[PDB]
Amino acid sequence: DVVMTQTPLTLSVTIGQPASIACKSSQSLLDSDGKTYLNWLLQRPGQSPKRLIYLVSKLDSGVPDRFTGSGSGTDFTLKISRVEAEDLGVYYCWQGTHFPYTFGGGTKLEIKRADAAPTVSIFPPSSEQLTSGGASVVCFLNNFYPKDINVKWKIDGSERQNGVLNSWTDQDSKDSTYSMSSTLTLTKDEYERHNSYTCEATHKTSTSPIVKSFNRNA
Amino acid sequence: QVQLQQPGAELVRPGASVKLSCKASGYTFTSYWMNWVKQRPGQGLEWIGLIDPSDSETHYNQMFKDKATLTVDKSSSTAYMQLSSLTSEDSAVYYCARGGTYWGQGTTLTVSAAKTTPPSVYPLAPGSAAQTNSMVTLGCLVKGYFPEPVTVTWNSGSLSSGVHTFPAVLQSDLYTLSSSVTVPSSTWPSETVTCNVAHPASSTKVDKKIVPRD
Amino acid sequence: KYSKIKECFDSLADDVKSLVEKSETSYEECSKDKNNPHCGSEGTRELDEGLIEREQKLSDCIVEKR
Repeated sequence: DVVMTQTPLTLSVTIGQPASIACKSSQSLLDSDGKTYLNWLLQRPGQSPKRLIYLVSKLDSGVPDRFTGSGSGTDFTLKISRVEAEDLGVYYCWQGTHFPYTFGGGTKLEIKRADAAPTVSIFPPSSEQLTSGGASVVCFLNNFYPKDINVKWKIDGSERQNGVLNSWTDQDSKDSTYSMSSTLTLTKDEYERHNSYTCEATHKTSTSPIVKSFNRNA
Repeated sequence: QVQLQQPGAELVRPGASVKLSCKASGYTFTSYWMNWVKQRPGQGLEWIGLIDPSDSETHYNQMFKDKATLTVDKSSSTAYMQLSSLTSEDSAVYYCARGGTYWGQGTTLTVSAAKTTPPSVYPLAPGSAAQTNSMVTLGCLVKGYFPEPVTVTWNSGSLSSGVHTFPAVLQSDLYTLSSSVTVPSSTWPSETVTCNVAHPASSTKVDKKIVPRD
Repeated sequence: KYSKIKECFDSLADDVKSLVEKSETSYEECSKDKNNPHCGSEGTRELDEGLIEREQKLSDCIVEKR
């Protein structure tokens, strides 16, 4: 099979800056019919791939001319004249000349941007969940940069670790930030044993945690 | 309006087989070769094979020779891929793609003995009574469902900015995720916000209005 | 008195341009990827169909005054 090798594996680019990705095949992609079926795809997280370039250098439908494809034979390059926030995701080369068709391993494009402090929000279990006997307390730590953060739960002033699950989003295609949810899950009777629920975010933008809380009575 | 329609999800048990579909419209079905592509969680794309719908001629990646069978039904403009003797390795998103430009949304195949379960959807309303800043954050907790995926939108898709849907966490054979939306304080609760949750495996949709707390 | 059938020819050129555009789009789509050798032929067939249809529409419009 034709081995497709992309470099680099990851690209960090400032918005407005150019970007270049290379694809090398282990065999020439020039077909006996005279055509070279080298494709470039982009796949934003949680979405189907879309095609940016077909036949080495031809822009496909909807694709802006910031994208340029070049090369021949076994060496190919995709250039972005100036990177925009929406360009993030994974780029794949894909050869459709020889069977079986084969893909490169992908090059991840991350956006580089200014630091940002998270927006923190806490939510008591809804009464509907409580009727079922469960209690999830939810904390959103939204739209921060860079991609690291700490979260701490306190119940009536005491640190709580057990029962916490965190989930991170991929980089945002609009503002290039990240978000993380933190969820504390216990039973209704365990939840109702306490009054004050607090979640604290610590991020590099401040030595001071951002603290949000509620009291089960107020 | 070239469209390729694939079901969101299939759940089938180890050892069994599954028949994935891709229904095409907006063009002449018989004119274009149809590809099938596999993608495991957090991994790259793998080509399975292709079929010529006009004459059912096929080309396969030999890695899938004993796993995939491609067929078409011209009476319904549908391309099918049958996967046999399923194992955990077969759990993946599978795309049909008409050439390279037109892609289906993908079917998430889950190979498990676990049971299909629809989610409970709980509203997350500002648990602070009853004042706010210039902006307000609302949410939906989508809990206890199986298998993936679920889709979440806000106000039937008309609320698209300031939305974060977090990846589900799997625990005890059930998934849980949340979605947050942020809107100007001058629009809620004065106008309605509802989260719409779709769970294709159970064919369920829940449309939950966020109402201010007690 | 002015021509009442002259109007029948009003949209004719733009309609033909649309049909030909469509055929050229389909030929382009065929060339993006390997496909059955008859892929291009089927777009040609659809074009011929649309042209005969537009010509028949023109004949119908003319008779409608004459």
